[PDB]
Amino acid sequence: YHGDSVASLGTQPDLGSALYQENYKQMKALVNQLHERVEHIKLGGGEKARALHISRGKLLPRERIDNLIDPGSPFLELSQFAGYQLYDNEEVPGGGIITGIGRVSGVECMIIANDATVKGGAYYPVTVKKQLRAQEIAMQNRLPCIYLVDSGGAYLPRQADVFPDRDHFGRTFYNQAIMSSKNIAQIAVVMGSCTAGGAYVPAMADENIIVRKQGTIFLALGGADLHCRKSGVSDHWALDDHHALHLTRKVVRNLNYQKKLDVTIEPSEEPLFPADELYGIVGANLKRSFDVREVIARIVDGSRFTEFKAFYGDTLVTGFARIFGYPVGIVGNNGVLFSESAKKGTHFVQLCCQRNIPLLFLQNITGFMVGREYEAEGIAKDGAKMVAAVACAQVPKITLIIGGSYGAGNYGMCGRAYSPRFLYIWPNARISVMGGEQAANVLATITKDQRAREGKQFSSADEAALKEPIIKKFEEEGNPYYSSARVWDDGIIDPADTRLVLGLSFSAALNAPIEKTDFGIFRM
Amino acid sequence: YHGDSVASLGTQPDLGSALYQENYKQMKALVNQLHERVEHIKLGGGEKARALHISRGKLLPRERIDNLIDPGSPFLELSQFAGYQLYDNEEVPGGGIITGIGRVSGVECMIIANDATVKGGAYYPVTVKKQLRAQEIAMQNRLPCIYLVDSGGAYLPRQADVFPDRDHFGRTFYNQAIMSSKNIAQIAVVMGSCTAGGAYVPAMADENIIVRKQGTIFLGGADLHCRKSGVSDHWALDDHHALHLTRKVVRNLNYQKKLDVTIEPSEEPLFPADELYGIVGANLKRSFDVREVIARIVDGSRFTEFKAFYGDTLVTGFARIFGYPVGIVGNNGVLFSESAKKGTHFVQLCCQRNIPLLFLQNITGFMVGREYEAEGIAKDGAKMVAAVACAQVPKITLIIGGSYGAGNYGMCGRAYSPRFLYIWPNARISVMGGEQAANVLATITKDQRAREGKQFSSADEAALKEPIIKKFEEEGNPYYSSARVWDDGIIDPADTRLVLGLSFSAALNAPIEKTDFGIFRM
Amino acid sequence: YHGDSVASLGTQPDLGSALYQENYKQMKALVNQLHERVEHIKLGGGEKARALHISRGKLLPRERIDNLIDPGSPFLELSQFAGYQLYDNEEVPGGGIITGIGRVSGVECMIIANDATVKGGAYYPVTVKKQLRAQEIAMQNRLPCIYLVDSGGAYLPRQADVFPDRDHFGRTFYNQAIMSSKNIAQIAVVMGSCTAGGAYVPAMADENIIVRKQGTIFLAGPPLVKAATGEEVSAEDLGGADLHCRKSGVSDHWALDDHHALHLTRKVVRNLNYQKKLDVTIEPSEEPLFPADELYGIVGANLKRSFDVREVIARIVDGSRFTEFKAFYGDTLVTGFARIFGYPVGIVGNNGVLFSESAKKGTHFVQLCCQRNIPLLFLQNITGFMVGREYEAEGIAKDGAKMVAAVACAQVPKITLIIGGSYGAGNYGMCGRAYSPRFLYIWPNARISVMGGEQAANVLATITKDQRAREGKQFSSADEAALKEPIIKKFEEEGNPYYSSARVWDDGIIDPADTRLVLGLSFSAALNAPIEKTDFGIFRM
Ligand SMILES: CC(C)=CC(=O)SCCNC(=O)CCNC(=O)[C@H](O)C(C)(C)COP(=O)(O)OP(=O)(O)OC[C@@H]1O[C@H](n2cnc3c(N)ncnc32)[C@@H](O)[C@@H]1OP(=O)(O)O
Ligand SMILES: CC(C)=CC(=O)SCCNC(=O)CCNC(=O)[C@H](O)C(C)(C)COP(=O)(O)OP(=O)(O)OC[C@@H]1O[C@H](n2cnc3c(N)ncnc32)[C@@H](O)[C@@H]1OP(=O)(O)O
Ligand SMILES: CC(C)=CC(=O)SCCNC(=O)CCNC(=O)[C@H](O)C(C)(C)COP(=O)(O)OP(=O)(O)OC[C@@H]1O[C@H](n2cnc3c(N)ncnc32)[C@@H](O)[C@@H]1OP(=O)(O)O
Repeated sequence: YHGDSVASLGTQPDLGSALYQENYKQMKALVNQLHERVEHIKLGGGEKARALHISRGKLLPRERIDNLIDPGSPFLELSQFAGYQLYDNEEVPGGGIITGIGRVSGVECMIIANDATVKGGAYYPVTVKKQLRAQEIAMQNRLPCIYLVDSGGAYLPRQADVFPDRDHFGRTFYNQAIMSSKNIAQIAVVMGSCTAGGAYVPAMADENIIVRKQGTIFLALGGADLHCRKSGVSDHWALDDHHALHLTRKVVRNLNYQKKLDVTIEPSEEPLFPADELYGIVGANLKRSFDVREVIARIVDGSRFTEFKAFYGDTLVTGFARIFGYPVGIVGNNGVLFSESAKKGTHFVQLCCQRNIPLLFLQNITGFMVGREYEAEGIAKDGAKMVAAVACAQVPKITLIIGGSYGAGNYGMCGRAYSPRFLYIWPNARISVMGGEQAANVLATITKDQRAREGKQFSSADEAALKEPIIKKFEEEGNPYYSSARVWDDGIIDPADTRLVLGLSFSAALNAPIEKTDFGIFRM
Repeated sequence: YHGDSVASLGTQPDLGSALYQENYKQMKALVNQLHERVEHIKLGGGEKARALHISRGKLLPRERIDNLIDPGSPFLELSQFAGYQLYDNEEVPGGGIITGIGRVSGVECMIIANDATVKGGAYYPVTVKKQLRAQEIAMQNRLPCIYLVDSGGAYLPRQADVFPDRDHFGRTFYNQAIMSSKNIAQIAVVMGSCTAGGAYVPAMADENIIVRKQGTIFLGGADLHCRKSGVSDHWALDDHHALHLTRKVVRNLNYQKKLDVTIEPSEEPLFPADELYGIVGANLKRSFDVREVIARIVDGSRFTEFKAFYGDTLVTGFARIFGYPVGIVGNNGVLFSESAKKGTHFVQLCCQRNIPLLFLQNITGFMVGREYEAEGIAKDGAKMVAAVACAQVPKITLIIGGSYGAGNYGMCGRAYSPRFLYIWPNARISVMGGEQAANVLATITKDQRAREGKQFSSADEAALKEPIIKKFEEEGNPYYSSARVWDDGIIDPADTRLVLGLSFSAALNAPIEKTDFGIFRM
Repeated sequence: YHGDSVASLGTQPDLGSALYQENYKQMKALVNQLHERVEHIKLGGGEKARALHISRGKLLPRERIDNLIDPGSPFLELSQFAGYQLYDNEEVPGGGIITGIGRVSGVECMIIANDATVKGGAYYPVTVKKQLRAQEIAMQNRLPCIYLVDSGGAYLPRQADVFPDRDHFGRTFYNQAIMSSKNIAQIAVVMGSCTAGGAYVPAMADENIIVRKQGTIFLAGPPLVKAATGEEVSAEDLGGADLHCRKSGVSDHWALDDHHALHLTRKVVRNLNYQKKLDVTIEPSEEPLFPADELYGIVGANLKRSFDVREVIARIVDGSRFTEFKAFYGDTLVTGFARIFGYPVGIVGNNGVLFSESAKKGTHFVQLCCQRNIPLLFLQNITGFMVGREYEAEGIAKDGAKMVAAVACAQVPKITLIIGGSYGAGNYGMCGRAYSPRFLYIWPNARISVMGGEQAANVLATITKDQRAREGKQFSSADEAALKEPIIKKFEEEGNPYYSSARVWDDGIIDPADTRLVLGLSFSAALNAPIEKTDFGIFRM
């Protein structure tokens, strides 16, 4: 009997309240800023570079992606802000590469396309990191990889940050070989002149498509006709960009792959409240606190939520819901973490792992302005319990940072270091080891005590002098754009699109089967 | 019948030749420089810090490691040069942490000890990278991990490089939890005051040992944690008692090492190792036969070459080190299609027979050949790159000379996850040689300017070349690569045999899995 | 480096103290009583029955077992006191059957022999339970089973307690078939006339050995055949060694007499092609540093007094070496690592009332032992509630369960020894009989029940008084006293170790001086089977 009636979460906010108006105004300003910056990034490398690229008879990378994917299918771009102000004087729109997940011939695939307009397609360190992240996502979710290779190889300056280390350029070929060995299809489309680094990519790909004249593969001489007829590196011969994309679609169709789901499914229903109210509900000030249940009610199917252990450790919210017919276990933050909250989270994570249910984390860690210590030693014994449970979980984990994320709370709530399938942040998020004010006080006290043992007086004025720069540095570093410029936290997302982004991410992540979970020693 | 006689590799070098004398002099100078720098690094954080540390009654980290391991057992320290001149004005001897592999109660274990004298044990980014590398080594080789925790947490400045990212501090706890779940024992000895980051380490460890007064886990103390909070698992009076308890705990692990590969009696090489100084020298332009190096590091100087006359620029064959079968793949010149194919065949054979692989890299500069139709090499170089990546046997890479371009990837570079990687003091690593890079930059700028209609000055090409050559030389230095956690540590060539034996003995703990290969272009 | 020195547990007790003398006297009296009762049980069914059995040319069952096993090898008999005063007027020495573990041709095997002198080998309910327990032990430890079949079938009276139910006689054949399917060898030696129930045993066995004249296998005896169909036939003609060997083909070997049958059984066991391999590491065995007989004085016979379990541990472990785990947290529970005869073991003992900290510490230790694949040994001495009426036991419930689950889900070999009281949920927590330990033993001074007699008496009086008060019936103060005296007596009689041993619970009683030897034999037997991985349920936390 699936007809039983069930109470629904969420409540209607007070639109007339001044707090709602102010929060809505701040969030709208942030979202407009994000949209305009994304537009400028989408503009590309530059006018002259784009003109030359079009004159050569090639298609712009975004046009290539648009023609490659199925008509009208949504595209989930990743890390649009990579390289945003990362380097002092060089502009690298989008990191020089484009990555995302789209549907090709009815199959979800990961697409990696080089933007030839940005430094002739040379690989900056951020470009390598972005490509490695995309490859890791594809390997974890068992998604076929499609490469639109048009690059000039590694950026000769800054070679030390791109060539030598483990997570440097060679890891690309390593991942390609491993994923090929694991039956994850690799398809390389040589849409332009490659280089020594670029040349290896088509060689390791299972199937190659090279354009007649623009495509040129040389290890350091290289052409479509030569590679197709004598060297044999090329697998398909394409007249131009459109023909290459058509051939790629055909090749993807001939993959003989069928997606099968392990989790149960139910008909999808929209949430009972508009998503745009999240602007007023959340606002842009981290000092104020908002109930995460509103956010949950505005992003779940039918606003139906089954809370688990509601009255025990109420600072943490856990329960079961469904997004687009997908069961999910939601773990959100409603305040400071305590021992009871950690135990409740561990219990919920164990339940979800046992039942093979995907997990969703909503992080809003709180500053220590309210509580200086609160005998945090008790928290250590139990915080670890969660950190381990989260790490050992094998179900798909998606983390969304809707507010502050500081200290060990970031690790506890499935931080970037614990390998979530996807990680997103809202435009108002802040991430750092601790808040700037708290950090400033710690540095002043340590220096004063050490100086006192040394016998050097520590000036009271000096403590104030140290505090002002530290607060500014922490604010600049914690910015969402600072974190997105580095490949951490994938990309920033408009709160109004949270439901769609989560649905797409879970649909992509459900491709891989769910394995059994093995836990370590649970310190009692 | 194992009595059959077999020819032995190697030949006696000409000591009287001036080239041998010059090479020996250069290598001796390099080794002396390395030894003195290692001594200074071993000195520690500083005199005042060491005096304060001894005052508080604690033991110095090297003394802790010496007392922990079995008496007289060798210790294989890793990445001794981490943080060497990495930061502009701050000195971080050894990266602030000590990692290595030693035998505790007859069991090989990975030991990670914080040096409290360096910035009070605060974690620099290089410290986090070094600890992560040690944890990865232990996980790959299934070695128990022992932590001598004495740290002040993450360095508050430079927090962005230590806290947030995947390979940042949280990966430590992630690896700890995973290795605990995989039955790899975790033991934490709280030998001093920890912090927020330090506190989590003992919590996630299977067994904890905390000193009575120096140990403080946060408010936090040995008595409190042992009696009321229950975080501590053992109570130790002082450092010596804690080390004794750690030895007992390791003894109670119920673990027995079993080998899959066959073993034979060990025999010493037929030639002295110190002749490698004269044979190799310090000049990368000159070429030396890798067969000499092989003959001076294998048991009895016995080598069975495979495909000797096909692709002679690459040397492959079978030998034994300390009774351990090994497949040696060395460089004798520029890589060609035949060399790539031969290497792929040998790697397939070794993977099929479950034999550990050893790579000796000496990639050559392009001064001799500008292009040589390198397009042919691309089709076949990738076949070797894949074969190397897909291999599941233990792989150890040693860089005895230059390592440039895709040759680094082909010969099991750092990006392809070898179990261990070492470099000799005369090695050079970079994307390409400085001279070659200088020419490429000048040509690209001139051609782009010509299309633009801007004349590119001939003097400008010379102006660009001199700085590029200097930058490439400084970046390629072995100490530059060792300061970053790449290439573990530098090793004296005279100790290559011992280092390889220890590394293979450690790596043989884990069982050898089956190898699955991907699509092959051929 | 295994040469490192290690502190040793245990201390020298004060022999001159009067408490030691009194405890020693009480324990010596108990042990002497146990020894004399065991001697009387070993005497057998009776003089006339033994005389008839010998006159028929057969060997007594104990002689059969002695000749079967390897010369000089120790024999670990199980449940010697089964059926001791179980039935009102019928005496069933040893339950009518003999079970134990011994070495045959260098292989540890489980031996089940029927005592024909007791009721002509008829199966009492206790006999069926004992045989089922032996079969379960053999299946768990993967030990070959040897049956010396000489029985008259199910006891016709009391048939309802032997035939119908799941744990009744048919479970014997079920276990035989399952163990045969799992490559655990089954060998049946028909040493005497069987019956309908007895006949099926040789049929299901992989190999049969039947004596020439004494052995007779008939699916229905002559009297049974006459009752069922009115047919007259001699016992030998209906079922005999020659007939079964030559025409019916049920018999696999033909034996002239008992000695020949035992020799053939030894040969058959030799041709099993089995080699024992150990998974756990081994070390040279060393004797404990203190005499075992001091346990008499240390423990005594009074459960009210408390003794340190560390003494018992120090007197039964190799070299008296013990590595305590979490010594100062939850000190009422003792946990640590030691070695018995070179075998690693995790010891979990009781030193007082169980608390939340003790339960958490036990759960942690059990998880560690399961992860490292180390056998577990439980020493139970649960305490009465005279000291603490409630102590907010609600806190204990939240954490006691965690231990109960951890213990249940463990897959390592578990051996439980009850050295004192075992009451309430503490019995379940410390690997009670319901949680399937490989072996369970009790000392002669142990007491087991749901709660102590005094505590139970108070509970019954209060419940009746409150219910009567709501009813409006006055509950007499004298009535409360009247209810208390019988309850205390019933609890004392039921809790007796002999009461529990008469039923097949707790296997057998063991002299404390032989605890080390018994544990060594039990662990050596249990190490035959490989150690599987352990999967845990939800750890409520
Ligand atoms: C993997 C391993 C193991 C090793 C290797 O991979 S070693 C790879 C060596 N690379 C090459 O061998 C490619 C050399 N390029 C060329 O042959 C072409 O240039 C193309 C193919 C790039 C097409 O580009 P193009 O020629 O059509 O146009 P262009 O405007 O000239 O393109 C931008 C201009 O390139 C300059 N530029 C700066 N850095 C680089 C760089 N690293 N690579 C290429 N170009 C770069 C840029 O600064 C200037 O513009 P700017 O900055 O002055 O405005
Ligand atoms: C994981 C997550 C998620 C979060 C975290 O982990 S947030 C961790 C916050 N850290 C603390 O809360 C520890 C604060 N220390 C202390 O409480 C003590 O100091 C000890 C414990 C360190 C012992 O050291 P000590 O007190 O015995 O000696 P001292 O000489 O004072 O030791 C050197 C002096 O420490 C200065 N110093 C600089 N940077 C740091 C730093 N990051 N931590 C500590 N000290 C630092 C150094 O500059 C000066 O010496 P110098 O450079 O001036 O010569
Ligand atoms: C499995 C399923 C599904 C079904 C079945 O199994 S249905 C099995 C039906 N059983 C028989 O068909 C065997 C009938 N016995 C006989 O044919 C023989 O007796 C032998 C073979 C038992 C040898 O014994 P024996 O003949 O050499 O000596 P005896 O002294 O006579 O032996 C003791 C005397 O047996 C009396 N006695 C009481 N109860 C029984 C009992 N249940 N079975 C046998 N005897 C019993 C005892 O009371 C008296 O002695 P007591 O108590 O008076 O002192």
